[PDB]
Amino acid sequence: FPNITNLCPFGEVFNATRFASVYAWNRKRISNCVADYSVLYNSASFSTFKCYGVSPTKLNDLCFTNVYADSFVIRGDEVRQIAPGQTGKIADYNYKLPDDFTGCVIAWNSNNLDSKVGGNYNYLYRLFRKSNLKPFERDISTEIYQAGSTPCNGVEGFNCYFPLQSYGFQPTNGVGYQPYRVVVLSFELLHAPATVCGPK
Amino acid sequence: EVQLVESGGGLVQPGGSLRLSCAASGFDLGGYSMHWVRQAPGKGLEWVAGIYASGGATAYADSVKGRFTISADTSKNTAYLQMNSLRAEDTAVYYCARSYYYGGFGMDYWGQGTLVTVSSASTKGPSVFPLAPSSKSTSGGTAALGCLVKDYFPEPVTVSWNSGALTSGVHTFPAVLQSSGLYSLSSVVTVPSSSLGTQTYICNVNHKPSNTKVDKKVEPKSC
Amino acid sequence: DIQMTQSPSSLSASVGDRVTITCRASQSVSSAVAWYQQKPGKAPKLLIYSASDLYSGVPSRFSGSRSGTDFTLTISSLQPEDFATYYCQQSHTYPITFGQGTKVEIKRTVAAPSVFIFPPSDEQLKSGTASVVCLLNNFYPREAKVQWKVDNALQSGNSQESVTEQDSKDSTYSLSSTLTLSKADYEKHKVYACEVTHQGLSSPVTKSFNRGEC
Ligand SMILES: *[C@@H]1O[C@H](CO)[C@@H](O)[C@H](O)[C@H]1NC(C)=O
Repeated sequence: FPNITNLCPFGEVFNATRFASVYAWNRKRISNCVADYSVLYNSASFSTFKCYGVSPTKLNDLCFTNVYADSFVIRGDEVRQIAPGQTGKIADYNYKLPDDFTGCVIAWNSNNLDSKVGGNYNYLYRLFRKSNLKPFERDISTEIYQAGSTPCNGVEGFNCYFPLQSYGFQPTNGVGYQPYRVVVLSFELLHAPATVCGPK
Repeated sequence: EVQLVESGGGLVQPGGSLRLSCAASGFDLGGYSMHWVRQAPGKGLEWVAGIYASGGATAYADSVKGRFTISADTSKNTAYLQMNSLRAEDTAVYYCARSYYYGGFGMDYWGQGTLVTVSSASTKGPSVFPLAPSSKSTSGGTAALGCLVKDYFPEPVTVSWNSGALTSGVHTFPAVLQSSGLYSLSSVVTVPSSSLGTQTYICNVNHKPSNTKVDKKVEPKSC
Repeated sequence: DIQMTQSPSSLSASVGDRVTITCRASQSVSSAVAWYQQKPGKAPKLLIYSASDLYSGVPSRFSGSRSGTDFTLTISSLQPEDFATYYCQQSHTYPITFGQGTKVEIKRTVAAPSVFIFPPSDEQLKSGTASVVCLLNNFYPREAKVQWKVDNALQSGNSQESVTEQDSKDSTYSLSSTLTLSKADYEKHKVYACEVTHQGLSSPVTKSFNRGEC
């Protein structure tokens, strides 16, 4: 047990002003604190709240070595890819979850927060990559992607693409293409002191 | 409402030149790449050329490299394909489309397309010949009759039955390119044998390229 | 310079079926594959892009998948409007290359062809050329054979045939074979016959006519 009563900084993550781009997803470590998970589910202001490896229904009785809160922005259609054993541009080239994933995945629409008249081009995603991503791996490289046989020498053109491309977060867009904020809670359980716990 | 409209198609002799235009509306060419995709009659789709409007960089297919040239204009917001040293192999329906970035994305919007025909043959009017229903046709069965269009080179042709009155049981086959270099197709209709003597059947043929419109009536031989 | 091999070349399935189409690339293309649909006399309509991304205004039944360098397009349930041709296209390495194509046809019970023979018009004989037409309409499957026999002697090199698309309501094919020859050569023989061999036929049909008779 922790032996100290300090609420965990979940507000910092869910209510953060600006979210990171999925290619450079943000990760916050959580330790030496206590927090009520069931408050989140009870709020019921989220559109997707799926947990793998643990019941969501008021499961605060459990204590974990560490917790990880990963946040980013994607499209609605792409939310289905933020789960174990899924394929797609996001799952392959941006954010991968392991098949033995024990955690929770939370997602909610943010059209009012992350749209701007004429488009918001601040949120990018990786479009070209030579190989798939390993689980919980992050790639921020901006090197020109050489598709042809000829070298690119760091110049944009045909067969020489910049790897990252921008989301067309238009305000008049359909739900499938509207921005969605995602937070992935991972529960690192190990043979180490339990620094995170439930209430009481 | 994004829209892409083709223009400049027509008929050209082998070795000639033709400039196709693709006017865009509802979006700016900037940040986009305009492509030209051609489709030969009854065959697959073949990419020809592409251009990044902003930078001006171009890319061509090996089959038409050197002969064709692709261009764009940002103020006019249109894209052009100049085609020189044309060959019979180039005859096809040419479409213009757009994609985001130099690559990686699909073609969102296509124009309706324009037909380009490359042949030494000259534009000729169609000859219409009747296909009368056989005299020995079963009464219970339904006798068949039709119209035959022969020797018209410009491919576009339209056919109608009784000024659009007969829209059922009608079959208009696609044209075929003859050894002479002129097209020839036929249209047919199945009607009840009893109404052969009572009703009057007319095939209306329109050839817009040569501006030739004609109508012909079908009747039994009797002899 | 990548080559996209598409299968199947042709496919026949019933309404409400689940359909799958595959495209394998010669080299790795990351996820730069797209899927288009084309109906007769219409421009291609974009269905999927970047492998597995739906396009706005497109039924949710269409889905796209990528396994390594193999790409798949799936239809959960077929609807009468989904009967058309489908292409895959890659935009990874220029020149961009499309697939060979996959035609999807509505399945139907075997039907025999209604065959008719039309002799040359006299107006045409005035010009000096005679065209004999043979029509076989409202039959399925598309496969069919037409043989021209003049006095029981096969004629080759002067026959041309065309086939219609599936009827909107009948869902059946029709074929027209025209045999053209000079008036002099037409007058040399007396019997003109159009033998027809079809899957849905016990024996070959042979509609014929004799010159100088009605
Ligand atoms: C986000 O903000 C609202 C209002 O401040 C609050 O009720 C909600 O619980 C916050 N989220 C978290 C995880 O605390």
